[PDB]
Amino acid sequence: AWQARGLGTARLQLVEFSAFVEPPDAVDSYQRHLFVHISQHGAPPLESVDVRQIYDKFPEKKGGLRELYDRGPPHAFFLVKFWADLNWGGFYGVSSQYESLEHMTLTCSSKVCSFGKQVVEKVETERAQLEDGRFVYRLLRSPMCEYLVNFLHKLRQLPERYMMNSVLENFTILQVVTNRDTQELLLCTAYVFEVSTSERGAQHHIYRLVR
Ligand SMILES: COc1ncc(NS(C)(=O)=O)cc1/C=C/C1CCC(F)(F)CC1
Repeated sequence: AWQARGLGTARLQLVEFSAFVEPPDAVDSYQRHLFVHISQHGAPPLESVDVRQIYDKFPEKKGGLRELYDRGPPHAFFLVKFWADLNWGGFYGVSSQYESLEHMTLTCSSKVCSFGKQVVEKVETERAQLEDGRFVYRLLRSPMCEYLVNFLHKLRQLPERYMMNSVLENFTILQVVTNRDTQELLLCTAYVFEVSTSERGAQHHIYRLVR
């Protein structure tokens, strides 16, 4: 009844997320490869995962999942399982878009963790743009962190897909979107990763985090 049908809340919905690479010859004939992609441009509730199970994948720390979930609100917390498409230097980019009925200034933080420990963090702020009665937040074509571009190139070298999955078992990303002015948390997404078989493109499965 009040359980989410997609990644978002009544205050802020994810519209699209993609991590991609455009090869150098895309100026001649445009193409882009999506490593991972969520599009939310009716349905039953999303499935749920108990947040305690994924606590180990994420560090106990200030700004960590356990502390954040305790501060709430619980309904803003999601877990995304990605099967990444690693079958493809070029431009490596990330694009995010959100919507709301409120006019807000968002702070979006992406925390990359390896073996639970935070390795890199990217923090951006985006002001709303009023369009057709609703407010849109566009963080498009952001350059991917060089740590992740380097990690992707090493990962694609591995000779077996199961070795890629072994490495990715210890690799997570935590995305926190907060109201810049109030500091209240609007959306928190935990990401876990596997490699898709070489024949299948990227897919995802979204869960509500409950406790
Ligand atoms: C949720 O993902 C992301 N969120 C945010 C960013 N932002 S950032 C730190 O500024 O780069 C990057 C990613 C990259 C995802 C990659 C990870 C490695 C992969 F699994 F092999 C393919 C997908």
